[PDB]
Amino acid sequence: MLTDNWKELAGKAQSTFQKSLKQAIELADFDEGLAKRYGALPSAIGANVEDFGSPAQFPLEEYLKALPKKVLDITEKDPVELLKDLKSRKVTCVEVLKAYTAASIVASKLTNCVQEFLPIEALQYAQKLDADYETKKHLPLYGLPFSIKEMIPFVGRSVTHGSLCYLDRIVDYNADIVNILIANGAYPFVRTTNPQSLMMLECVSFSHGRTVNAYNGMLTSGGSSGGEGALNGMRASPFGLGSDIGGSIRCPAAFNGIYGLRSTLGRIPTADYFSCNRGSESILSVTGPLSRSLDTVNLVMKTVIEAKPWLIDPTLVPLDWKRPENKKFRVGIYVSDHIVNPSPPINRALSMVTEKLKSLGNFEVVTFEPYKPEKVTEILGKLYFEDGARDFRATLQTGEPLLEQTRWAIEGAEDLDMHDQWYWNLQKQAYRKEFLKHWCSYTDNDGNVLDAVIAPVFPNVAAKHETTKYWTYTSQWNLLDYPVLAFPVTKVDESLDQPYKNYKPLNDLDKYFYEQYDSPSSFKNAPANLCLVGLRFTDEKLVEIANILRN
Amino acid sequence: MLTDNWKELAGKAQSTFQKSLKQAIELADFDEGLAKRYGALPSAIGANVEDFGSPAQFPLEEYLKALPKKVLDITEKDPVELLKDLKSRKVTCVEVLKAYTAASIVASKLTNCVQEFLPIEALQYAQKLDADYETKKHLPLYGLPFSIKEMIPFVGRSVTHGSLCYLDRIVDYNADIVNILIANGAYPFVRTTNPQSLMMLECVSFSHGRTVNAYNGMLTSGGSSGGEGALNGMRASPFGLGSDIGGSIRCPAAFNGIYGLRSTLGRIPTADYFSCNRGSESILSVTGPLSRSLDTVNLVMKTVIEAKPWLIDPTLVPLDWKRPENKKFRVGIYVSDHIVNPSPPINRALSMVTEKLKSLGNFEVVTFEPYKPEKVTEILGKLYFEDGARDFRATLQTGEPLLEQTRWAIEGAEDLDMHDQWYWNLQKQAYRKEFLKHWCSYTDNDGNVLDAVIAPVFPNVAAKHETTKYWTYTSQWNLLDYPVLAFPVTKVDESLDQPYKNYKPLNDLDKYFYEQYDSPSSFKNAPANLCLVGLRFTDEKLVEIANILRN
Amino acid sequence: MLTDNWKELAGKAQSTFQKSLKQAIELADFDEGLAKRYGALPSAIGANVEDFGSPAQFPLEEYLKALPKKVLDITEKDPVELLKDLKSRKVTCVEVLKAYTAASIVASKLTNCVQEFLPIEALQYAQKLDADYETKKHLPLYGLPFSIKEMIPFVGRSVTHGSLCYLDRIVDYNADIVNILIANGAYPFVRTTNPQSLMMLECVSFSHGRTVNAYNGMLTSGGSSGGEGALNGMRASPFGLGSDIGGSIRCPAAFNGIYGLRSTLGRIPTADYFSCNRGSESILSVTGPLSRSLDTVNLVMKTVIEAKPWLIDPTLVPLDWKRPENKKFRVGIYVSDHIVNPSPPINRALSMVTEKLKSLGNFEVVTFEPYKPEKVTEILGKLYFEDGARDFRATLQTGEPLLEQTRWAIEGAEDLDMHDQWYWNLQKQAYRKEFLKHWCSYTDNDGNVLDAVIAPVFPNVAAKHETTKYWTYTSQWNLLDYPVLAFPVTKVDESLDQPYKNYKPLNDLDKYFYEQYDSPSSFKNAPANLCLVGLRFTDEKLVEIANILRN
Repeated sequence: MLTDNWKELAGKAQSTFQKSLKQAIELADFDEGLAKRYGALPSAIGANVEDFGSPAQFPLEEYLKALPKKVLDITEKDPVELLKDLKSRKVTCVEVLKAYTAASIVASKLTNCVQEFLPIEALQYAQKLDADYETKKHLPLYGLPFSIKEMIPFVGRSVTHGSLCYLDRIVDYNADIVNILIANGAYPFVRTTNPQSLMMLECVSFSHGRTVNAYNGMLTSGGSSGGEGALNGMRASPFGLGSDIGGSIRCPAAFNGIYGLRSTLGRIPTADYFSCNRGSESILSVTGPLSRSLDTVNLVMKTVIEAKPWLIDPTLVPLDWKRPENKKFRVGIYVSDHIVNPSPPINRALSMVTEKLKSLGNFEVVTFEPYKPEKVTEILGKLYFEDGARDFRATLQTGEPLLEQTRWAIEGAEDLDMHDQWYWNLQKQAYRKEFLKHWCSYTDNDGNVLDAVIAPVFPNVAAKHETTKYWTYTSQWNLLDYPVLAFPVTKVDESLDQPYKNYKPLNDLDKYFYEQYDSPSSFKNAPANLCLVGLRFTDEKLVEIANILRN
Repeated sequence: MLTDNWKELAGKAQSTFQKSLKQAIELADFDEGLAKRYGALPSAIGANVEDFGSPAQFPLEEYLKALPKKVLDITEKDPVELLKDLKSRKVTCVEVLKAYTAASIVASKLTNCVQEFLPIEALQYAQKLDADYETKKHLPLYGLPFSIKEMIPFVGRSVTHGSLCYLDRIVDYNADIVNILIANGAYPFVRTTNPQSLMMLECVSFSHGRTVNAYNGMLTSGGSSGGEGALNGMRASPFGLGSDIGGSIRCPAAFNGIYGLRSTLGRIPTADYFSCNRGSESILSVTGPLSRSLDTVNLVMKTVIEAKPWLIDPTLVPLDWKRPENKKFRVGIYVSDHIVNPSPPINRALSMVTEKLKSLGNFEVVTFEPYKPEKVTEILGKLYFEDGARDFRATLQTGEPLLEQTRWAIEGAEDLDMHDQWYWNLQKQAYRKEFLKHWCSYTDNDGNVLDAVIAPVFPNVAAKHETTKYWTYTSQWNLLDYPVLAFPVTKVDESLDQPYKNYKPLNDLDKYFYEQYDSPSSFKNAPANLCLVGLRFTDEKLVEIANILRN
Repeated sequence: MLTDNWKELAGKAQSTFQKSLKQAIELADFDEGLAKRYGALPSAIGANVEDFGSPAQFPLEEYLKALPKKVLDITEKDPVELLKDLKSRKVTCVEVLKAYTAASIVASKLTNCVQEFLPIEALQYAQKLDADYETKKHLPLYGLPFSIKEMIPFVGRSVTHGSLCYLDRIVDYNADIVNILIANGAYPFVRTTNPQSLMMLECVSFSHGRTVNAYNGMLTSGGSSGGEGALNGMRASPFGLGSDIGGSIRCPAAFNGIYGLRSTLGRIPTADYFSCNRGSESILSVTGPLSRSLDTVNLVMKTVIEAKPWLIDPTLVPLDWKRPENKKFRVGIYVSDHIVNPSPPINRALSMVTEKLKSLGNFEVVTFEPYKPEKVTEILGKLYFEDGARDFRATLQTGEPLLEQTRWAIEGAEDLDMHDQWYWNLQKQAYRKEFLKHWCSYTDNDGNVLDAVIAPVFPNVAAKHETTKYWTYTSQWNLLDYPVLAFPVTKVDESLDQPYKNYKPLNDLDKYFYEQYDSPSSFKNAPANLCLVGLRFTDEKLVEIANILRN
């Protein structure tokens, strides 16, 4: 939309961020002790969007030291438990806002996960929620703030998905899901960072700089909901909303050791979000919550769906959010797609989770083999950027440089003729039908279908910057639209996770990822997450199994 | 067309200049201090066109001392940055005009680089531009003045390319490129000097006298766009338009340490310029910008091409100005053609950029060998003046003396019969075809072409007067019509640039140039430039590699 | 050059043709039924090059009657569809070669369109193309033979452009375009006839005799690519390559009711062709395909340009072959230049095409007026033979008689002095600039330029022999270098196409063409074609509009 030079535009983005940082600090009202410790933290924010600063080695450790007990006693509490305190009035909505704003400011400096604070509207929401305590205490999310990806429309803000050229695209409306959540007592208080084009499993843009992992400042936060994964990994938000078209919810959640649900397409409204390729329907993104807390993921889903969003967004199905009553479960373990093998830490998590399910009497556990995973890259290679990336490249008329990760996503993109899209839509629907038959081949003689599959989210824990060159472990489930929940398992252990010796790589790309894992020390304290995969609209089964895996 | 005695005609030429110098001083509105110090500067303008004055030893040092900060704060600023100030109304178009007009006056005296000022029309252009500021600040070159070679038509002016006999050849139109630049917010404010016949790599004519270098007043400015090289080396213009048929843009830029682009024929409109041999098409001139600012060179090219000039000049190709997305570069180093070796200052500059490119991982650097460079002189010896120089020699009917350098250019000129021209056109096209295959012989096994070659512009730094006895280092690429960008590297260093020891010359012409380089002290502080050569229509690759060489 | 008697040389040419005809018949391997019917066909080949035989009244009918279904099932199939059969292996490359070879033999006897068959090398090309099926099946033109005008160099052959004196001018290389097409799976199998001097819109030479129209054997095939027009009008070749400096591609294509593209100079390589006036550059010829199938013309253009021929021929521009994205079109109708009015069949074709474009919603249709069409003859009269035809006239030292049509082209030719050439080059470039201004004057209030103009190719359908005394309807676009696509519209209708009564001629030449059109019965079954004219490098717009006109 704009064609001004990008250097001035990056300035305006920093100014928007900096003015809101100032107001957030005013709202949080640091005492002398905290202002000092905050002042002395290593910053992942630079002086300009090309300077990535010098992040802390363990940002979460620095966060926990810097913040006072009066803040952590609120932000470390499970949000569902915190909702009880807001209901009983042991804490006010404004007190909760002040605590989480303070938390998000510290996370911002350590991780660079916030694009814009919302302290003016956040105080207005919380004050009137306190005033209306008697009439709104009954609401399911009363008083809870939350974070929203920058791509999500909020009144009076630019919606850019990281592209400087869209800084004048101001909306006078919130996204449907935001209004629904506000109708249930919640309110957004921060907008989190997202990268250029949205098509990278990291979080670098010329609107914000570089976002880093909450557990190890040398590794990426993931992407595209990198700010959300980072902010919620620091427990600096009760929950956040991201988007997921190639792993952009589950990859951040897995990299930062939290929960993230890629919900089934058609359950919760996402279409009013902004991205590149608006109007492209061949492969659709979905939304879903990210949070440290499984119970909060479930409650956000239960809250939005029980508000009947199909009466606002007609793409949605009136399928209730219902806990499954299953007493026995059949579960598959996806150890590898046999194209890129997982690194030792991911491999150990698969074994840990296997043994835990086997130790419970009511789980049958089988190996789950891949089905033509190479076809995922082939089909998505044509449908992700079906206009030959013309729409994205038009954003670079400002002179905004092309990031290395963005290049991988648009390299080889064809401008499809109608018949070319038809050919690949048929390939897409054929693969979906073939894969379903594959899944059903695991049904037993009594007719019990596989309830879920446990798989990696990525061939490794949080990647080194500019190394997320393999998507299939998440994008497999975007091509199929299966609901997928990332969940925590373990952390890198330097004794247990030494590199495999006498490894023979499967191909050049497997060689690259093997060499990427030089030693566990390069990924010290990085969470090793997995994910639960289900058939379309079995989202709740994934929540119920994840519940058992953490107890 | 005019046959009056040349001494009278030289008079009117001086008077046209002198009246415009006044009018320029009146618009510039100097302060007694400058207006005084200006009076006391050493002049390169004599009492008549055969008196070459006593130029300053370092005109740029004198230029920087003489002008006020109120002027230098504008003229020293990079024009793209100044366009920001011009856009934001931090500076008015008339304000910029007054500053650069003042700069050009000081440069006019110090280097003898101005042929005729345009102060009336420049104020006329600039005043309506500070008015509709709100309507045209969107234009890509809003408010920026520029210089034009005298050969470039401007309304109400004589177009002479330095020949006194054409002083009554008045045009009622601008050049196409001038109108396009005006349509994009720019305007010409000064006409720069050009020499007799246009076929010398210096700048001496009987319309202006002798033009000298901005960095060392004892050496030539270069030519034929010598005024443009001098004015822009003295930093007295944002950019200018020159012409290049034998090096006539790159030699001024290289001699004066700035940027100069010989653009590929058919990209930018030039045919309506005036020269000798009008209608000669066997070897065609092109135009292109000279500036100390690479970004300003790039912006002018982009500006003119995006105006779709092929809709006015049908000689042009509709090829967009597109920055390359290349991630790796293969670059050749042209150390010598082994006919005339470069002097130490040029030889060290080649080492500087060779080692700089080798230190970057994404550049592969190979040595580039010549291909029959002797054939350049042979073919161009027949096609430069294909009428036996009859058209030029007729300009001297006024009694205008034949200059020594012009003598070299017209020696041996044949009046070709049609069959002789056909023979040499075939020699020209075969050489072009043979040379292309030579270039493609450097492609690597994976099929990556050579992106550019780095070569000298001249066997030496800025030449002594009447010593430009070798053209091939520029004219080679006029025969081939390859785009070439002259760019800065270093300046003469008296410790490092001593003469070669116990040297063995390659031939009599090589002996001449070795003896011309008696000591670095004769060329004190002279810029040592190099150039980037590309295949036809790859101009933009040249800009990008030059950007990397400067960081 | 040779100086032997021309009668002896004509013998040597006839022998070369006859020896290849014998080899062609052996390759095609006629059964006795076809050999009989072939033997009894009326021949347009005489006993010697001055005996023009007794052509069939309707050669195409005789061709379709004579050949078996086993051949026509291949040669009548659209070549792009035939490429599918070659790719899927429903037919072999050798099978396709045999069919088209047989077709060309029948075409050769009926129309006299073949100068030399290439059955030895063609079988070698087709056999190894079958052997390499697995590695070369992907090539865009895999297995397709094609025809080349004799002027196009092929390994081991003389290249004469019809002049007997050049029978010893043997080349050991193919033309660049031939090698590019071979690299893309195609191969030449036959060389087509070309007339004396190449500056004739008919096809008579002392190397082959006379070439006649595919639809009416009393009329000319056209020229200079007459063999190509006849051969591809008979559908005895998938496509062919000709040359066009005065209409020499479009006139054969229009006279024989097929497609023919005069492509913009600098897109596809032609300079290595042989003609008269080698080294003359004032007006340059171009090449381009002739074919029954618009899809085949488009695919040939697309194939050669996507091979990046500017890396072998440096006169070419790196401009992609791109489908135009315009959905709306502005098109002018050029009904007459008001010097020679078209005959009734051409005027009916203009009305038909006008009515069809007006009936489609996305076309705006305007009248297109001429701009100084008399200036076309004046300039081309000086620049076509700028040596006073000395180079051509020297070819007749063998005593080869001067043909009547050749006489017209060389009458009045001046041996230009260099200043005369310069004067007319300026006349040429000024006319080009003026005409662009004329074209742009038709841009509408909204700024939408004219996309194309629809015009005649000739003042009549296929002319009677020795009557092509007006060139402007095609040569206008050679002076301007505009791309022009000839396309079919209708055939002569004896009821609709009676001569105009009370016609008042515009001049003596218009009177000649009026009396030339005595009755439609004199032109039975003659195709009435038109052409689409575009600005330089808008070739693809012409293909797209012709696509709409045939749907």
